[PDB]
Amino acid sequence: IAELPPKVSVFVPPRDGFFGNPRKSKLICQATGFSPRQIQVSWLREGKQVGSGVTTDQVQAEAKESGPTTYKVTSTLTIKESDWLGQSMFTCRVDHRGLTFQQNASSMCVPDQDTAIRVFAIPPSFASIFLTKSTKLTCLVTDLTTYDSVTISWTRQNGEAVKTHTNISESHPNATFSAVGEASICEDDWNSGERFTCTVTHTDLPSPLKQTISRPKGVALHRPDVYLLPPAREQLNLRESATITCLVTGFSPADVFVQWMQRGQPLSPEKYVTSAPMPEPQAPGRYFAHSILTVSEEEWNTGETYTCVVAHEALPNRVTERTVDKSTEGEVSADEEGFENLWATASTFIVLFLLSLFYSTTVTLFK
Amino acid sequence: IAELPPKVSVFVPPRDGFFGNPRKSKLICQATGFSPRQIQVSWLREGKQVGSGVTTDQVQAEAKESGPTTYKVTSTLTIKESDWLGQSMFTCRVDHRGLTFQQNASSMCVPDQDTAIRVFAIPPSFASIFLTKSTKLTCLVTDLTTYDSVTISWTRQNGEAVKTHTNISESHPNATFSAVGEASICEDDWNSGERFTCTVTHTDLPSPLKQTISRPKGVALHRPDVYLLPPAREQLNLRESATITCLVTGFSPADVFVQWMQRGQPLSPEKYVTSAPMPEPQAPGRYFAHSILTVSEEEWNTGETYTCVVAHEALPNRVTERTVDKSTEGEVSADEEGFENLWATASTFIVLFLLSLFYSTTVTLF
Amino acid sequence: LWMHKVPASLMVSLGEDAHFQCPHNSSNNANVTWWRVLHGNYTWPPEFLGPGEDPNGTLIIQNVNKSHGGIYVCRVQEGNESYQQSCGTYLRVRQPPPRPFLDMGEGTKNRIITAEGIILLFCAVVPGTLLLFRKRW
Amino acid sequence: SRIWQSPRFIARKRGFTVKMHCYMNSASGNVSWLWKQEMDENPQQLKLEKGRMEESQNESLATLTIQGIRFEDNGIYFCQQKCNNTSEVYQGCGTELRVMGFSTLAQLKQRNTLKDGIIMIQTLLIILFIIVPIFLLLD
Repeated sequence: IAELPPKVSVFVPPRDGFFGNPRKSKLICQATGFSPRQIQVSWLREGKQVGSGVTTDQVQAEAKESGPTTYKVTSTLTIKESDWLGQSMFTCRVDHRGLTFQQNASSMCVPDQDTAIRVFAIPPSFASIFLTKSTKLTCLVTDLTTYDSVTISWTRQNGEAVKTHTNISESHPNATFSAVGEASICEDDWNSGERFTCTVTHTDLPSPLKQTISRPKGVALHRPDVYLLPPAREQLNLRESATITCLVTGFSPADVFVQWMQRGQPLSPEKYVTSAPMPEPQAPGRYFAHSILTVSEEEWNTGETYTCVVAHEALPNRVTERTVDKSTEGEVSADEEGFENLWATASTFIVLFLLSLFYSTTVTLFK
Repeated sequence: IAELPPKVSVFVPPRDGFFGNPRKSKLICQATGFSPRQIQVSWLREGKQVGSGVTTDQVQAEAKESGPTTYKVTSTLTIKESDWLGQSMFTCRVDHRGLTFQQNASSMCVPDQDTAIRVFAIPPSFASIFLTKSTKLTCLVTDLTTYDSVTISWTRQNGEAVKTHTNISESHPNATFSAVGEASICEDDWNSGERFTCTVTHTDLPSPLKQTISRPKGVALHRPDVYLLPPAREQLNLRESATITCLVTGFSPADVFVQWMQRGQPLSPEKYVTSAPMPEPQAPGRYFAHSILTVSEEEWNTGETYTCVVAHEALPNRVTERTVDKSTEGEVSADEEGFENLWATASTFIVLFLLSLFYSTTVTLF
Repeated sequence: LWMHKVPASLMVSLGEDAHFQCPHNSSNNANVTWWRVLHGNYTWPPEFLGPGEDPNGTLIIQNVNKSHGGIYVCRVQEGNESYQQSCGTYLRVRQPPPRPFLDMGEGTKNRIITAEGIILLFCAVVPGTLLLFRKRW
Repeated sequence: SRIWQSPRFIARKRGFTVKMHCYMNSASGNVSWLWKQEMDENPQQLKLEKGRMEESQNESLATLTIQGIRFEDNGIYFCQQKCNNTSEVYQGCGTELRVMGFSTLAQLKQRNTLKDGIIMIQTLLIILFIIVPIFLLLD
């Protein structure tokens, strides 16, 4: 009898073979091709053999014509699906003649340390490109480090020019590098919605990940309206600090852009806060936005015009100014102004009487 | 003797356990539990019948206790790593009882495949505690199709599991399918606030999704203010609609709660749209919020008040309520300031001075 | 029955000390509680204002500030019987008094101004007649 | 529990409108309103002035409407419904109304102290015409 160890391995089932209630599949502890008869087979779900659900075969001969005819045995562990997805290690420690024959196994054999990375960019935003009239785009690239000939090549509809970017950073703490790839383009091409791919070239894998990105043909046009609101009376009764609010409604599409103004100079960006658009409740998606702005109240009780502006595609000149300051009361009522109106008239006739009898006692008194 | 078909499934080998020079591997396509004996396990490499390494073993008689005496066979295809990573379709074509079982194959490690989508994790709000005493916690997985093999467990700070979850979500139009895996919890544990975590598993990824959630501590408590602003006077002239703005300002922490009472019963939950906090400019650690509400112009001309409620754990009795209709203004003194007396003085002095001129002018005469 | 006897509203100025009476109907052995509610068809639960004070069952609030609005309701129940909810007296914190011009009403002031105009004119006519029309004779 | 009214205490300026609401079942008959001023402890039957006062009765809802108010309307109101199947009077918790005036603390003080000064001055003119003509005409 030739004392021979078996070819100890574990073969895994396919991922989509779990069926039943609950969905189950099985395993194979291949310890085949062994002589002599003595062998011990034990699974391990993370350092523990599970008792039930095990179908261990017997020491059975293989089809061999010459040489030492060995034997085969195969344990079969019925397993569950969520357990198999749960990254548990499964070791079938075979002990053929008391010899530790393990096979650490699971189903997680992905790992990909490679070069082909995600390559995209932001579109030219309507807020930014209004300020400089300088529609450009910046290719966002991570999951790549500093190799040679790291190229940012913005091909056009059929492969045209690109300004080579400058002002590179250092590498990220997770070893990637910001290939900060910018290029200025024409002014109406994105307004006509052209196809702009950040084709890249790199040393290890030069694969250009293309981006057929253009202007999203779609949403229609509506002029927003701008309704500046004056502060609250209890709030100034606290006489601490007030809150003017500029409010827009109903514009289409999104990405509107506001900033305060007074005397022509801008305010500090840390002063005033805005919000992103929200969907409108009643109508379809004609959004709205708001902006709050603190002051000193001792600043506010003097004057100081305080205007608001706005920036939408729908607006023909892209700028509208509104302002209300401290005294824009707006028609409280008519019988109140008639009330103290009439009392003002009665006081007027009173003092005209006292002057009248000043005169009629003056002429008689000055004899 | 029934014609019972087996379970054909290629128990694929892993990519690491290879032996030989060049490194070799076995393909075991073990289909068992079949009666009668007749089966043809034909190995097809990319549709081409394999002759090398085909070890079709004996169709052993499964002497099962119930039913017919079924059979078992365990085929074996010895290949190489140049074959296993050769990217060929090792089809275990099983012609069992004349029924061709083309077992589809793969020739690498198979992750699935390249796609990962989204997952949310909604913490329970404060106002969803003192209403129902039902301190839930959920995590919405979404943006998929409602399939099987989903599992949404929940791990504490200890890594142990907690309670199960019913009413897994349902048929949705735009492939916006989802699920809601909830588990109950105590209250002082949530107040102590450690990192509770939910993980999800589908047959979509090999990756768990360690969404982490807890309660932050250390933030202070401050009473909020409320103001209420009547609408835009230009906007009435357009003759379409109004707005109202609630406003809370200068409080701590987040998680505020509002709604609207008018006529006695609260509104529908879609006439009015709230907002989320974002930090104050001036004070270093506070926030604010908004609330909008729209009604027509025939409505706001005819009385018809409205009311705002807030809800926050630092307000000293948890609820306040401000209300502005049109004119609730106009300070004290119901009755007096008169009407009779004023018009009386008007008429009496306008007649009295015309009855003073002809007295004064004769004094200027004589 | 007695469930409307408490008056509808009450006038209290700042800093004052309040009074509330709940004229029950049962025989004096009950439990007396006070509760503070909202508008109506309320969805947020009220809170326990306080127990009784005296055998009159009075409720007294001291140091009234401008945050003491809200509808106050007496709830009283004896044993395992039914519990009584009133209709409740609304409150408004109304301090600021005018420095009182008590020695007239202004509806009475300006009519005295008009009649004083009549008396002052009719008193003002005749000595100017009597002097220069008794002078030349 | 069965009859339900709202709001509870209103404070409107002289000139505007108010509305009052009464919610109970559309099962046993209609609702009749009341009126009660501060003096009584026994209500009356309300008049509905043509034009100035109105009333509607929708599905499970009925409403008194009043336009154009003034100081003789300081009432404490009641919607009342007696049952038509059990003959039991059911009655709500009323409402109150108290009607404010136009001016503010600014103008009220100015016109009060001002016109007090005016009547002080013209009473001094009575002093001049009660001292000068008697002493002069009596020589």
